[PDB]
Amino acid sequence: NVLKTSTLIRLVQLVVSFVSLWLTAAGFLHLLENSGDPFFDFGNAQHLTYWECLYFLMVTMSTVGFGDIFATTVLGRTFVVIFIMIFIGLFASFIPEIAEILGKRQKYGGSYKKERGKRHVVVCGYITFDSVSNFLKDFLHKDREDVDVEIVFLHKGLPGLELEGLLKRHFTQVEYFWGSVMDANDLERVKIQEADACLVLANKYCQDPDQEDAANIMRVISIKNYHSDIKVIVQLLQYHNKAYLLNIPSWDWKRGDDAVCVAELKLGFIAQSCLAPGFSTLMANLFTMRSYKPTPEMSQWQTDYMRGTGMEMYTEYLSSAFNALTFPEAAELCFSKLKLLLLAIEVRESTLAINPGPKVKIENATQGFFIAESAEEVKRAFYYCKNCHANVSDVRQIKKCKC
Amino acid sequence: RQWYSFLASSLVTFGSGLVVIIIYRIVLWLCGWMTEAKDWAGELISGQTTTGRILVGLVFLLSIASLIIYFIDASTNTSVETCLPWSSSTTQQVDLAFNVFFMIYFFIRFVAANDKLWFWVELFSFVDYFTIPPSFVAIYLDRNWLGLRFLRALQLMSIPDILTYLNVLKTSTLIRLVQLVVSFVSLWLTAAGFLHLLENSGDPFFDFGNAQHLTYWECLYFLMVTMSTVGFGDIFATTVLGRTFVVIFIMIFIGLFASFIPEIAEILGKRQKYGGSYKKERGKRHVVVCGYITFDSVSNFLKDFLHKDREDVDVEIVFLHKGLPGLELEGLLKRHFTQVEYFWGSVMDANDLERVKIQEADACLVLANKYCQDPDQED
Repeated sequence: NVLKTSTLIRLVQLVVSFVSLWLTAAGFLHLLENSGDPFFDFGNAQHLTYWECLYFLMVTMSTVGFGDIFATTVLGRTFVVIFIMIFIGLFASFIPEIAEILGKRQKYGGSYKKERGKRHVVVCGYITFDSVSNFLKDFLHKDREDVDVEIVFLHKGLPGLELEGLLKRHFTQVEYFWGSVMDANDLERVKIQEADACLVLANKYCQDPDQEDAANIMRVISIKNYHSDIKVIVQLLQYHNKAYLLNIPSWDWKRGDDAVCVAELKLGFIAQSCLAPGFSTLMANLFTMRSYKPTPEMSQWQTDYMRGTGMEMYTEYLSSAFNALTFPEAAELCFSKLKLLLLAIEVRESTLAINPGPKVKIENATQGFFIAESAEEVKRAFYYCKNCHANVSDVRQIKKCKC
Repeated sequence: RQWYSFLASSLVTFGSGLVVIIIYRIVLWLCGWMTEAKDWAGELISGQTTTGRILVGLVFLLSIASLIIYFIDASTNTSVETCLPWSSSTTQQVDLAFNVFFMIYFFIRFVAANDKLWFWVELFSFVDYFTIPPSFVAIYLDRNWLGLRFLRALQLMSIPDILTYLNVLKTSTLIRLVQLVVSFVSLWLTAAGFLHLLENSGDPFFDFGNAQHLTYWECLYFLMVTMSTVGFGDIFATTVLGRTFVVIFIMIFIGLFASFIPEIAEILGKRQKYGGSYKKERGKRHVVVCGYITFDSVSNFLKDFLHKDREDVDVEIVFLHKGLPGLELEGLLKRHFTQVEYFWGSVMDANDLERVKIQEADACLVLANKYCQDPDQED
């Protein structure tokens, strides 16, 4: 049972038959030439080694034919003519076979290998050049706040040319595997236990979204069943399909699993834009990486706009200097003293509150939500001291041992 | 027979480091300052550091320089071990300098090795075990075995990545091509050195008395004459080792090539038959056509627009459409080819509007399917 699949069987059959033909034919020619032949009363022999005859049949079977070891018995010559034809005939019958058993190989087989401290996240579902691009252009954006993780796709069937071009264009970061998250063996090839999350993607233009959402749910069931505590993020098409995720035993959004719903957000942005014109873009930029790269030939309005597109959301724990302030005071200090815009806070029992009323106090070690240039720019809110640093003018030194 | 002194140095280098790695692992099985250098070496090898990238480019260029020293040595003629005293001699010690540079680089990787086992049984580690140790034997013994020094040529396999770093090649087709062509010359150059060594040596069964004094250039030619299956029989081999290497070379070339026939067919087949741009011949005017371009829709227009008289005025007629014309339209196009041009493309793309010089065409005509199954969509 050393060989298993039909391809290896055939191969071994073909290769065995080939060496069997070659070894035997060499003995036959060796006999004739070392004998001479009866027409010349065995006087016309060539004293060839069997090794020369084995070599000579390779040199002729390959159609190279150096003409170093030519035959001279009439029986040798006539055997060589038959050998040429019967080899061409046998080989021509096997050309198709060879082409098939060569062609059956998967171009995207194998397993992912975990390079110790290098992290990665898995992607599966509706993987297509467009659906990949709009994700990948953010996930592999030219800055990420200086963090790198590998991105590993698995899908069944081939990527198609445009996606293969995109894959090759990023090949140090990205990997693709033939397979499906419906199979525990593929969840093992892709080391799901050692990936830190899995992202599941869907066809926004599916001709029946109930079926696409049913298919994407199935997966989350497969992934959660294989290893309970994995982080999962799933793209649903319709709103009401979210109900089914809450039924899965090891689904927990407080723990940190999540579902993004296309119909919920797509119309929700449009709706807020009816209440406040243009707001859709304020939102769409504030939650996606953009490159602030001002140049002198830009218009004045384009430069101010871009700097505005450079803004990002971050979150941080506030300094003890914020203890028992009211929210408007914390916001005034963040804006005026730190040059940070503070939107919202985590408050205990967990809940999120945006622009809280003056009736609240900011409690110790609450997490705040900031709009800023970079995560580094926000760290001042964690460090700032009402005794030690409130006197400081230039904010680029607020991190210190005094507290 | 001085040559055994050289190849022994390669063998003991490989075997002693192998045994040390085996001891390490089995001892740790049967029972931190490194970690900075580990990752720092990994960066320099990645070439995401500009230094690491530069040094990789230099490692590659210096590998090409090493082969020139080998071809000059092969240009010296005479037997496979032949020498004169090294004292201020010729140019020799430049490849000692290159060998220690490569051994230093080999230590870097050893540091970055991950699994020492698979690092020690690596193709380029074999290249290093063969070339590095005999270089010292040569200057020490005051003698020169030509040896396996041509193996360094496998570093030509760097070219696809170097041209990716410099971004000289872009599309997947050019990538592949360059990979295939590089692998082909790497195989050809190296195989020639291997055969050259055998035949100029003779072989042990005939106590090295049966040699052929082939140049490396003859061996490089001879492998082309056999790889092409032409086989003139002018430069036939005669060592048993040469003959048996030639038999293996024939089979392994046929096997490699047969695996790549499909690939070659695909990367050949992907070319657009109707690519390119229209070039404006100054005072010659033209008008653009696009939309439902089909043999019939073309014909009934074209038979008026290119009618045998027009009141004596001539302008070129330039179609663009996505996908191929089909045979009957291609026949009509060839039948008028001095007047008419066809381009793969669409007026939905500003780059195609530029290839077709829309700013310098004097009009554009847009054509539609009269028999569309839903005219609202066609309109």
